[PDB]
Amino acid sequence: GVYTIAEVEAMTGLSAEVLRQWERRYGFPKPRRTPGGHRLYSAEDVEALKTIKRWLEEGATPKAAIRRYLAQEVRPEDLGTGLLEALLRGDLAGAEALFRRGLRFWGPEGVLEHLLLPVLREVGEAWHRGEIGVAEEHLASTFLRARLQELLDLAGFPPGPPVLVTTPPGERHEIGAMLAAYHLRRKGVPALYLGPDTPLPDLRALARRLGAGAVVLSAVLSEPLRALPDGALKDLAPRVFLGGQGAGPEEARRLGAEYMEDLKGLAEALWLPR
Ligand code: B12
Ligand SMILES: [Cl-]
Ligand SMILES: [Cl-]
Repeated sequence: GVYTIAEVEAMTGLSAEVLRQWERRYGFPKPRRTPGGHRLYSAEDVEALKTIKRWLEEGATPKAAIRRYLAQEVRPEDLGTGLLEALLRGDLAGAEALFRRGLRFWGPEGVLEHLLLPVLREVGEAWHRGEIGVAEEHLASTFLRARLQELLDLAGFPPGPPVLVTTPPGERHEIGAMLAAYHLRRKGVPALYLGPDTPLPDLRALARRLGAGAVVLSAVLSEPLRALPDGALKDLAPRVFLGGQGAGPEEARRLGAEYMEDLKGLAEALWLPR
């Protein structure tokens, strides 16, 4: 069930003014609205506000108290599990807080390996078991993809012609592409992550537009590659690389791309001027 703002004020001791200020300033709580525009708070929120009210009475300040409810109590080893639960619940303010706390323990590489990728993989494993719908999966993936972009920037951006990283059309698995994008930046290659499922005409256009010297594709499934016409990856970039479990030398040769098994060889090839 849910409650009106007048009811929450009586149950918590917090004024309506303060409740609205917190929502505007710290993103919590985040009630839905009636047709009239009136706020409706969940029971979980009310119990959360009672907790926060108690901490304030014990000497805490509003922002820190709210931060403590969203993230700050969770121990480092459980940041991964904590972030996953927040995303499937639709709590993005909580998820952002957990992500921030993660950056307090780890550098960019650490957050990638211990938060983002394990959670994104857990989201997928959950969907495959049918425990979540597509809307939940989309909401979580979009969150994690945006954070990944932020991690890439934290790793620094090398000069030189950019390298576009994505997945073949129809390929929704992007953890390999994400991993490649970061590895390239760490190894000094100006990689730009585009996200998955980039149509070939749009990709060819963007490469010409940005003056990219290379394009990297990650294939987990072998089927989206079999669907592509012969030499469909020929005229995308000066050099076009293909990798992942769903790719091999033969299929790469018939698509007009160069096969790479590991990321180490990929970076070493991108260092070349050709
Ligand atoms: C997460 C996930 C998803 C997520 C994707 C999340 C995301 N945004 O990426 C979601 C939920 C969207 C998903 C959907 C589907 N999935 Co899925 N998914 C998985 C899961 C759990 C993990 C996949 C993964 O992340 N692999 C990790 C890969 C990407 O990276 P890595 O191995 O660590 O990569 C290494 C190397 O390969 C290298 N590498 C990788 N890329 C590159 C690139 C280059 C250039 C180089 C050099 C190297 C390189 O880098 C790493 C070095 O260590 C697997 C099951 C499993 N446990 O494997 C199923 C799985 C991969 N999916 C599968 C399928 C079939 C699908 C669907 C297409 C169909 C379906 N319903 O089952 C749907 C698509 C729905 C749609 N049309 O929208 C099947 C694949 C079967 C097959 N034919 O091989 C699996 C195996 C599940 C199963 N049925 O058993 N999936
Ligand atoms: Cl209201
Ligand atoms: Cl502050």
